[PDB]
Amino acid sequence: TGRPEWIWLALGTALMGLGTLYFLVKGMGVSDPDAKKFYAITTLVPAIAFTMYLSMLLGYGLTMVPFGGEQNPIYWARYADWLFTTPLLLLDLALLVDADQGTILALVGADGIMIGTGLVGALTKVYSYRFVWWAISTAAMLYILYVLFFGFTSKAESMRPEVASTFKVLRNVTVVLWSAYPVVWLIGSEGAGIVPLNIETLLFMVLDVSAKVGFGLILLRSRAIFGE
Amino acid sequence: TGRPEWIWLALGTALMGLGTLYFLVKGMGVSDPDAKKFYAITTLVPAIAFTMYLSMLLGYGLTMVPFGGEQNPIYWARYADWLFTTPLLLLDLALLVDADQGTILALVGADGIMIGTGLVGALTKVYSYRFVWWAISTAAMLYILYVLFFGFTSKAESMRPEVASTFKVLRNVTVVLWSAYPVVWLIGSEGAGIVPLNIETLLFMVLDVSAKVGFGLILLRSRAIFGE
Amino acid sequence: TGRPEWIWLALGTALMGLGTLYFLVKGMGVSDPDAKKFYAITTLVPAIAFTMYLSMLLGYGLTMVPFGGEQNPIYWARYADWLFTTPLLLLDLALLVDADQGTILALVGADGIMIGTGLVGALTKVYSYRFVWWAISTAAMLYILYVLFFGFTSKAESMRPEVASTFKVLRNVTVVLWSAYPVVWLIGSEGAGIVPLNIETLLFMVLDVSAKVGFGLILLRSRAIFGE
Ligand SMILES: *C/C=C(C)/C=C/C=C(C)/C=C/C1=C(C)CCCC1(C)C
Ligand SMILES: *C/C=C(C)/C=C/C=C(C)/C=C/C1=C(C)CCCC1(C)C
Ligand SMILES: *C/C=C(C)/C=C/C=C(C)/C=C/C1=C(C)CCCC1(C)C
Repeated sequence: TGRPEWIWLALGTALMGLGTLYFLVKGMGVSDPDAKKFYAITTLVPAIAFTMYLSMLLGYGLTMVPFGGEQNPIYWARYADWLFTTPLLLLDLALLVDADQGTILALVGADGIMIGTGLVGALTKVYSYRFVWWAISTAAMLYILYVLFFGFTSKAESMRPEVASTFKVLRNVTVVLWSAYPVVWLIGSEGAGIVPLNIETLLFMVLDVSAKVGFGLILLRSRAIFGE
Repeated sequence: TGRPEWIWLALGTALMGLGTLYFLVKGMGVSDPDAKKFYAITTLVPAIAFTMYLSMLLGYGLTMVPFGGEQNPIYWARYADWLFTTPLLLLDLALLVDADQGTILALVGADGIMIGTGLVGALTKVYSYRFVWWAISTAAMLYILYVLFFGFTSKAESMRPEVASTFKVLRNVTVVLWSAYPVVWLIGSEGAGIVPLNIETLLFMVLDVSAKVGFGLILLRSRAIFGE
Repeated sequence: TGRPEWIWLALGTALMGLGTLYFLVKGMGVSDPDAKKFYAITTLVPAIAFTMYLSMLLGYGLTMVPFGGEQNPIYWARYADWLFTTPLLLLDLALLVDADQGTILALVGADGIMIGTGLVGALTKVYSYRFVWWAISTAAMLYILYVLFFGFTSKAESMRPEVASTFKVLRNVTVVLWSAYPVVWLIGSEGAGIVPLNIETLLFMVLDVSAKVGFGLILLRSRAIFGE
């Protein structure tokens, strides 16, 4: 519970905060309208995560959930974070390939379902039911990955070269990191409990920083964000 | 409470899920940009309701509220559903007639107030106060219906013929079904308690499926969704 | 707690309700597309506050939070209000100067952090931690004010004259009123408790009505809202 994993929470807080400041300073030197959208979106991601990681570190974003026959510590603050940061990350990818509003809404909607059902599962009191919510959230995740490959990948190409390769790299990064979350949830304290909360927190911290700060570094350092 | 009405909840879950899959498959054959927006919006509606109906069926979206001198079972998951699905349904209607952003914001805002105040009323502990919230939510609903008739109906016409007639039918469907919700709430467990929760659940299930799946069928089967 | 301050809550409810109705009637005489956006945004602000002030008056939006060694009455309904009304007010300012989407997202995001962290601080059980959240929220507020002066003020000018002067006055009004909120929070029941809840409620009521109704009056009475 709220002790062993404090170091990963403090490290996560520090890393999200440092990334936010870096992106903020880096973006000061920005005039291009479109480059500005990418900077605004990308800087807000770590900023939000920073606040939620801090809430977990201080103990606010933690709650106890009874199930399986025990009082299980559940960090609900993660979902509040993801509810806002995941769609923003998807927005960066969509803006990059200039997706139509229809596909953007589909991605944002699918993302809301993924995080929402993930939260319902995290707080469910009936053990077996938790995995039903996990499956539904996982289906929503696969839909998103499908759109990113069969509804996006085919358009980045019909666009500028630099946009295509940058999108391809960010797309690959997203697919790899995002797919790891359901696995961590399944084996950790929220699911089967095969991995202790301490290790679970460490895993999510590494994934989060990479999916947010790592992702932002790649994106904000490319020329694909400027109007040619 | 959480037993007799299980069948309507299970039927609702199954019907929302089947509708979502149908719209998903049907939309695979879709290239037109605008047709895509209508499919994305319309498919997300049943998808969300599906998750909330399931949460109620499993018991997660149910809570007890003390008032009138009793512990009353209240399915709060309904509001979480409506908070997202009603504005999306309004968006389908607005896109159909190509409404201006000003009117869209007014409808979305009025809708948020309607659902939000409806939720406050559902959880209020002072019996008489529950109806004050019901009245305010009902006023917000009338505003929406007013805009749909005196701010929308007059524009669908100044547009394409097929757009006008389809909008007219969906407009009529909406007015009829939506107006029934406040009545059901008033006579059911949330309000006067003249109708038992069992029958109340049945009523909302029929209304929901019709307002979502029924509505989607009419819309997604018309040529009004394509750019001529 | 829920008694002495009832008059300020009732006065606030009445004033927000009267403002909403006034803006609603005033806006009936509106055809211009852009003028419509300003009316829709501006009327929704008092409408939302009206509902939240009423929830506080009736006792629904009030909760007890343990900290410092006492059971402290906290009106959480304020944050639900601000979560929606502050970004809408920022939207009025942004539309006025025709800001780019990038800056709009930055303002909305910064605003969400400001209100969200303010709420976390309001509900935090560890006294000293409450001020950590206050500081973070205050930093987010300063960012918003910075953008309004160094990212907005310089564009209203490169626009129409009437737009510039109206924006300047609304900008000034916002800076003055918004800066007062963190001060009131710090000295009131949410923070140091130097000022009693009764006086705290009075202060927020005066600020809210001015920042919403006062603000709306200035904006909706100017010609800057019309397309020349
Ligand atoms: C900054 C945070 C990021 C990029 C988070 C991504 C999170 C996910 C892809 C989470 C997915 C989940 C499932 C697919 C099912 C089980 C529950 C979740 C929410 C952990
Ligand atoms: C998919 C769901 C739909 C179309 C739901 C519509 C719901 C309403 C129009 C609800 C209205 C209510 C009132 C007018 C006042 C009493 C409380 C509500 C929320 C039941
Ligand atoms: C209609 C309401 C308005 C314009 C509200 C404005 C509120 C603020 C600028 C609140 C700011 C706060 C901080 C800067 C830190 C402490 C907590 C808050 C939320 C009171």
